[PDB]
Amino acid sequence: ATALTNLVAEPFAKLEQDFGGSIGVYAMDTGSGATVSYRAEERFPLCSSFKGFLAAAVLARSQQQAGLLDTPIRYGKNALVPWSPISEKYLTTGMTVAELSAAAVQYSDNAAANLLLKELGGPAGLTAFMRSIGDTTFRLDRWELELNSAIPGDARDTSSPRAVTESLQKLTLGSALAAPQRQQFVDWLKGNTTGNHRIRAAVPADWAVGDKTGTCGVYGTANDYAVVWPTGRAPIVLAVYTRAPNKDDKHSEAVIAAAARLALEGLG
Ligand SMILES: [Cl-]
Repeated sequence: ATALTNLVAEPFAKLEQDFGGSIGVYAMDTGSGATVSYRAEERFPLCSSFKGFLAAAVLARSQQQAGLLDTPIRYGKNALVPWSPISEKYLTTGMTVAELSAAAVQYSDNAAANLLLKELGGPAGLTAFMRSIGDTTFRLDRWELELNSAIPGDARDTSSPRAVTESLQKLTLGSALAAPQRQQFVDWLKGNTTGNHRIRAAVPADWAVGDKTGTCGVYGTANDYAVVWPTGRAPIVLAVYTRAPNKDDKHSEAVIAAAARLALEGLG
């Protein structure tokens, strides 16, 4: 007999009542194949969380373009937008593709992400990479900062928790990328600095976690996805996304962490 998904769902529903919005969750245990799924196929805005997949797409390109990662991109002030703490620091010099990738992943640097999008042929180039690995859900249409608008009903710049988790599994654990590139993505995710109050807050400190966060700043819309390696066990991949119906609904990192905890604990 299969899981009683209504019982697995109940505490997510309770969480979203106090939150005042919708929570989307997908978690997969790569050892047992067990899953937890709650609104897992609903669309939620990506916000900054596209930057993880961006770095993977850049790593894919590097497989066919030797020394791409160590190539400096030297930019003018038009590259710059707010929430770009690393790229602003190197305006007078430039940054390598690898430095930009690390910055986008680990500091959620906006301008760095736009610079790397340009390398891939824009938002459509990243979406095309995601289609190449069998993600039919992911769509990035716009650039920083417009992609954060998170307007209710807009499908642009969204994915689902399930598609996010599936794609993350393929890229970090599966062989979608070559081994050095796969390990480079995992290392960038593991060094994220912005996720300490989200999925990481739900995971014992001694277990390795790599993650990427998103915070649109409107419509209670924020997220995190991660790979989690419990010591001596098969890794877990999971995604937690929120949204809410009013522009001024607050996002909550506490809700994200609680949803992560519920998801991780529900896995068979
Ligand atoms: Cl310029």
